[PDB]
Amino acid sequence: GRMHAPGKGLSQSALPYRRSVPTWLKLTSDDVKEQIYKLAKKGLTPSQIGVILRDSHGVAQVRFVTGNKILRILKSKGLAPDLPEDLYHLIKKAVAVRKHLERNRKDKDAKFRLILIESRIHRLARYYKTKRVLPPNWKYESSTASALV
Amino acid sequence: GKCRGLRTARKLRSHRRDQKWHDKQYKKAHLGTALKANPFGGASHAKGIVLEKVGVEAKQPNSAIRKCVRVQLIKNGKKITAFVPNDGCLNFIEENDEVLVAGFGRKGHAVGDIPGVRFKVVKVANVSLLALYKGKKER
Amino acid sequence: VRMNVLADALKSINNAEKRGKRQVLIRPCSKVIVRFLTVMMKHGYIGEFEIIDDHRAGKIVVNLTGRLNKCGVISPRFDVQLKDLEKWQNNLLPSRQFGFIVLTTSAGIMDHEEARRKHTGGKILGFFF
RNA sequence: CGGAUCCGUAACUUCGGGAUAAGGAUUGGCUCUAAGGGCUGGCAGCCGACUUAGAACUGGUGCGGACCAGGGGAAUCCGACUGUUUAAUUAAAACAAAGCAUCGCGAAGGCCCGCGGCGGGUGUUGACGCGAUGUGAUUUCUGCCCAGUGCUCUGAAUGU
RNA sequence: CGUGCCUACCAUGGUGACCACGGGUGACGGGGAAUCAGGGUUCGAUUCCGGAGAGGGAGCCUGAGAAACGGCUACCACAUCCAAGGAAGGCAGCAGGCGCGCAAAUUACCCACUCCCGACCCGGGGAGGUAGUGACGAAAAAUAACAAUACAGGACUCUUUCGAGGCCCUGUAAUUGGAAUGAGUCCACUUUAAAUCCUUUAACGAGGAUCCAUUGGAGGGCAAGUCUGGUGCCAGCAGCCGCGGUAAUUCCAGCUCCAAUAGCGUAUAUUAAAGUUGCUGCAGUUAAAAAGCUCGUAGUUGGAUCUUGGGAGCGGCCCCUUGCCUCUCGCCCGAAGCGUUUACUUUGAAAAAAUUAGAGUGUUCAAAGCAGGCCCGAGCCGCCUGGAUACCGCAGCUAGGAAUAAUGGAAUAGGACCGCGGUUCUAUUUUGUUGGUUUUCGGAACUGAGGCCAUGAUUAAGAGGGACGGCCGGGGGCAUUCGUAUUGCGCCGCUAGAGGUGAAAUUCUUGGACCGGCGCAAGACGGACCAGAGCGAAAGCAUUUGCCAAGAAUGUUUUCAUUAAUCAAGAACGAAAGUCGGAGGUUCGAAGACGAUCAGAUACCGUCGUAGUUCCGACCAUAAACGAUGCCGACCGGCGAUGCGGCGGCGUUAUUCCCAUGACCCGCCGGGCAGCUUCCGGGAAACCAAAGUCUUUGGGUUCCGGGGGGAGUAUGGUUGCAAAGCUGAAAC
RNA sequence: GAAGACGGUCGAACUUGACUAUCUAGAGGAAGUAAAAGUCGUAACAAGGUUUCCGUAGGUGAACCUGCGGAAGGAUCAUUA
RNA sequence: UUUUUUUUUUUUUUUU
Ligand SMILES: [Mg+2]
Ligand SMILES: [Mg+2]
Ligand SMILES: [Mg+2]
Ligand SMILES: [Mg+2]
Ligand SMILES: [Mg+2]
Ligand SMILES: [Mg+2]
Ligand SMILES: [Mg+2]
Ligand SMILES: [Mg+2]
Ligand SMILES: [Mg+2]
Ligand SMILES: [Mg+2]
Ligand SMILES: [Mg+2]
Ligand SMILES: [Mg+2]
Ligand SMILES: [Mg+2]
Ligand SMILES: [Mg+2]
Ligand SMILES: [Mg+2]
Ligand SMILES: [Mg+2]
Ligand SMILES: [Mg+2]
Ligand SMILES: [Mg+2]
Ligand SMILES: [Mg+2]
Ligand SMILES: [Mg+2]
Ligand SMILES: [Mg+2]
Ligand SMILES: [Mg+2]
Ligand SMILES: [Mg+2]
Ligand SMILES: [Mg+2]
Ligand SMILES: [Mg+2]
Ligand SMILES: [Mg+2]
Ligand SMILES: [Mg+2]
Ligand SMILES: [Mg+2]
Ligand SMILES: [Mg+2]
Ligand SMILES: [Mg+2]
Ligand SMILES: [Mg+2]
Ligand SMILES: [Mg+2]
Ligand SMILES: [Mg+2]
Ligand SMILES: [Mg+2]
Ligand SMILES: [Mg+2]
Ligand SMILES: [Mg+2]
Ligand SMILES: [Mg+2]
Ligand SMILES: [Mg+2]
Ligand SMILES: [Mg+2]
Ligand SMILES: [Mg+2]
Ligand SMILES: [Mg+2]
Ligand SMILES: [Mg+2]
Ligand SMILES: [Mg+2]
Ligand SMILES: [Mg+2]
Repeated sequence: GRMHAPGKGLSQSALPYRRSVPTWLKLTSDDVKEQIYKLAKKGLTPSQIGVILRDSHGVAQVRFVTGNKILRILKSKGLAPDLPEDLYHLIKKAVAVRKHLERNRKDKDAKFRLILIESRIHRLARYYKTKRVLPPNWKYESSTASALV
Repeated sequence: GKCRGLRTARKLRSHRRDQKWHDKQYKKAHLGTALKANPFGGASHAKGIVLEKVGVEAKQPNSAIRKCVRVQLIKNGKKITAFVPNDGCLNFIEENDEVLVAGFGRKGHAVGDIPGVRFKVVKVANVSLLALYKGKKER
Repeated sequence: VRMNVLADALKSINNAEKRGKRQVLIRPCSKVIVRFLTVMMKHGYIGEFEIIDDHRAGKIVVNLTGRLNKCGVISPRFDVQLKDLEKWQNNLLPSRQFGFIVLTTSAGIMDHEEARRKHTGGKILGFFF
């Protein structure tokens, strides 16, 4: 069951039971980490980088081939986003919906969806302030949104 | 759809304490207007003085004229029509007598055949109508 | 959403017993559920069972005898001090000949009959008969 | 009553007021105390403003000491208010007034002046304008009559 | 004495939706009482603990101890005696009186018991104890029986018995005894301070005028009258149903019965019955009840996962995980580090009696009480034994148990443990003794350098969030375009009717209506395609086209790693109508006008026509806002569909000629709107795959209803320009 | 070492004012209940003779009528090429 | 197309 929808469908992914990479792809941890640094310098989302290594380089779930999660691989040499992606995409769409209400200041549906999006933002912000990845006095009104697009 | 967690005793007590008021017996037991609105002051009996002798109608499936006494109360000061029970006893009641009165079956309601009289005469001049009825003493 | 998965297991057991089917699937797994079915098995009300070991959370498949009238969970997991069992006895067990209560003692998931001898008491998981 | 300080301020309401509402206390002289600053030196030394708060003493209860200077409340009618008027009897409830309506007119026009000319005025203007009236803030309302009396539109429609 | 207890200075704090602050109480608080499955609910004025006050309220001396009141001072309110000059008063101590009421005892006797005070064996005590009143309540308990003889109203063992009755029940206003024994009448003991009462004993004391049981009731509930006489919807009875109007099973009387019994009726508060206040343990489609929908904090609930099989020994201990350390202190223990930390249990103390449970005990029984019981012919100048135990919510203390449920640690290493360097600081022993100088050393700290750890991050919820990418949809907004039709106007031809009805009339009509033909203008509206189809949180959304952001589902070996669900307060949308500005005004049309119909129409019918219907701005927040079904999650039958993705299928068909998406056909998966069937199971039923998984009752959570009316009314508060909305009672 | 006095503090009371609570008089108005027996109609239950009902406005002796948008608790679970 | 109203209470129950 989704949150802000009656739609309770199932569109998921399912990892297999089998652990680390089967036979082919003679590609050790060092080469994988060098690939992921060269991609993160080009600055893609880790969600995107998983898809790139899945489709091009034939890399499975990277937890198996490296032993370590990809954002931990990212942070341990410090190519960090410094604003995490799961908040970043919500702020990125909230900026656009604010702008859309401004040039169409009658769109009640977009107004309601803006309220839902800001609610999701406050939920994830309380989560990140609990798990201490963010400064505790972090706020979000308008200007932080317009800056950190 | 109740609430059943271990830490919900406050919600249960507050909701039950709110929903207890809608019962009629509880609200007239512990709301002040039932006590300070009726006569008798919440007591069993009261004394009074005969003001006049009143005959009143009965209901429609059973038609008669019931015999009652209007009473100034000693205690409160409210006027009351009170029903006088038996065959005689209207002759046994005279004008301006000390009369002890009580209720009938429940104080919020009258008897079925009687429209608006809620009260029953027990004694007149400290002598019961029972004794006045089956040959006992006198007025 | 998903809370007190013992109830989710035992309502599936109850529906399968009322329908009359042979074996049930239960998608969560707890040590609570495993020791609960261990007590039920050792007292003989169910048959042999088997735990499909998913890497995430397994699935229990239980062969059914057909004796189970009713199994269930008391919801908030009440504490029970000893010399307060007899309330729950008269309130839950259908008779004084059968029926069982699953206490949670400090020395394991025990039974109503083992608990009065071991002299422990503790929290109620559920009941079955 | 009246200044000031310190308290406290209702009903009603367009929520801005009412309101210095109503009602109290204090106020002198003389001794102090505390606070409120500037300029200099590698936190310290020199130099100054007139204000506020508090304390004691004390005068024959006396203290805005003269001068200066709001009686107040409860209600009703009318007018929204400020404004203006019968100089030499009226100051208003009258007058205007914003607001609300109504009507004429697209410039060879409206409404006017002029003895006269396409002479003036509105017009160095153009319907969110000009011209002519009615009513008079807001709030809520604007009923019923085209018979009379006006006004207007129509057709050589057909009598005069 | 400690303290904002008070002064001065300084800081600006403290509490609250986990109910602060403020009102009410016909509220003194507990130990307790009533009420019986269990859980509770209602009282606790009152004999024990503690607090407060002596008419209100203020002050104070003495004294170890008081804001004392049977001590004092003044005021206020009462009130006594006054020679009018002044005095004394404080019963909510004991009796007693007035008033008040529905509501309550004798101006008694005694310090003999209990204890208390003083100088003290002796005084004093309305504290107390005894008597009198006492149907508050309780215990035990005759009220005339009892066995008889006889008559049988006749049942029974059974014999043709028309009865043997070695049994019987009962009426005997029948007799006879025991003349049983008691209540009263009184001697004498005892009892007691003095009596009284009880027990004991003497003398009286019963044959239906006895020495006399009433209270209610007799239609159903509800045991017991279709007995009799009066009474005539009158009287009256009846807690409700109901009876009574000429035959009353119900009124009034009599007779016979019924129930409890020295206690029955009544009124009222209150408990169970009431699973009609529901935590165990209620309802919410239709009876009362799911808010219009959604977000949202406080509250409440929150997936899984981290210590195991064994061994020894019979018939509880150690480990292969099972308490770590330090051996400083007196191989091991004593001792000590000694806890991440509670919730939960089992201990153990701890506490106050009386009450309740309950042990013992013949108070003649019992309610009670805590006593008593033996031998001894007085002689034993005596013995034995008890005055138990339990229960004592919650909170606090103590030690075992680690499952359940939260919390702890190491991720920018500022880890864990062992052993060094170097800096820097001091403590007491010993150099016979005092002191000084320098150490070893003991402890803290600081600093640097390493080696060492299997060196450190549970996996990815048919939980969730987000990225992704191919489509999807009357989803939303802005702009654009199109289409008839309506209405009006302009002309053109023809011609007397045209509208409009149940039938007509109001109205337009030779000043040419309606009708046809062309054209223009304005505004509203998007038919047919349109369905038990889609989408939206709902209210809602239908001409083409573009732009703008947004979303579901599906696919995913993508990412994050518990971020989750429901939510008081708070918040965004929210049809029609309505209100305030601005623009225009096709059709319809409240109000209003007429014409007809009817007894009357102000109603339905028709003609005209106002506001509104349209758009742009703001407000109002309501509806049969309906599936009359809160939300999330799981399980429990089938079948054919249909919409949208995804997958499989040398079936068919369109390109040009592979190739793909196109169009059908076949089938599968996901979730959506639905439907047929059924004994899934339910419910009062209609009916429902949820309204099921419910007396076998407990997945989480919000809002709610408690007979109908009064009534969503009054009255307060609050929002609104107004209409009104929100909250919301009682008398009766 | 008495009477008395300045000043301080405690504070009895009395007056005045405010706030709050409880009743409580009131011309008249408007409502409900009794209540069955009166006058005027006949809105509702059957297509109640105009289907009913819900909101929101306007009017009318009276119940009521109409406007606009909904529902079926409707009198339709269906209308084909 | 019509088409409205019409006192008030009188009504109790079995054995096999
Ligand atoms: Mg939600
Ligand atoms: Mg009654
Ligand atoms: Mg004034
Ligand atoms: Mg002036
Ligand atoms: Mg006036
Ligand atoms: Mg003026
Ligand atoms: Mg002038
Ligand atoms: Mg003048
Ligand atoms: Mg001109
Ligand atoms: Mg005006
Ligand atoms: Mg006019
Ligand atoms: Mg004319
Ligand atoms: Mg101070
Ligand atoms: Mg009191
Ligand atoms: Mg009980
Ligand atoms: Mg109990
Ligand atoms: Mg006491
Ligand atoms: Mg005292
Ligand atoms: Mg005393
Ligand atoms: Mg006294
Ligand atoms: Mg009687
Ligand atoms: Mg009788
Ligand atoms: Mg009977
Ligand atoms: Mg009675
Ligand atoms: Mg119920
Ligand atoms: Mg209904
Ligand atoms: Mg209902
Ligand atoms: Mg929360
Ligand atoms: Mg868990
Ligand atoms: Mg034409
Ligand atoms: Mg609208
Ligand atoms: Mg209006
Ligand atoms: Mg206006
Ligand atoms: Mg205007
Ligand atoms: Mg019209
Ligand atoms: Mg509503
Ligand atoms: Mg809900
Ligand atoms: Mg709802
Ligand atoms: Mg398909
Ligand atoms: Mg395609
Ligand atoms: Mg009708
Ligand atoms: Mg009708
Ligand atoms: Mg209606
Ligand atoms: Mg009539």
